[PDB]
Amino acid sequence: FCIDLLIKLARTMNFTYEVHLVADGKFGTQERVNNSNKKEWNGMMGELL
Amino acid sequence: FQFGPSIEQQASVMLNIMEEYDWYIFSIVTTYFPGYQDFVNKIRSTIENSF
Repeated sequence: FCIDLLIKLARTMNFTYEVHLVADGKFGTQERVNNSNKKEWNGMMGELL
Repeated sequence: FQFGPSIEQQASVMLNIMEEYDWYIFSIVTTYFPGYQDFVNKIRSTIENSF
C-alpha cells in the first residue's frame, strides 16, 4: 500500500527516493536510556530526526 | 579527586528516603546557588521513569 502511494508521491512532487528498512525494527518511542541522561528517539522516528 | 557526594546522587538519596516512607508529594525550593540546574533536573528525571 505505502510503496504504491510513495511512487505516486514521488511522481507528482518530482523527487527521487532511496528506500531502506529501519534497522531497529521498531516504529519509534522516546527512551531515556539514561546513558546520556537524556531522552532519545528509536525506531523510524529516531532515523528521521 | 574528592571524597564528596555529588549534587545528583544526593538528590537520588533524597528520593530513596521518600520512597521508603511513602512521601510522594513534592516541592522543590532552590536559589541561584550555581547547582540549582543539576539538582532539580535530576529530581525531575526520576519522576517520569517509574510506575
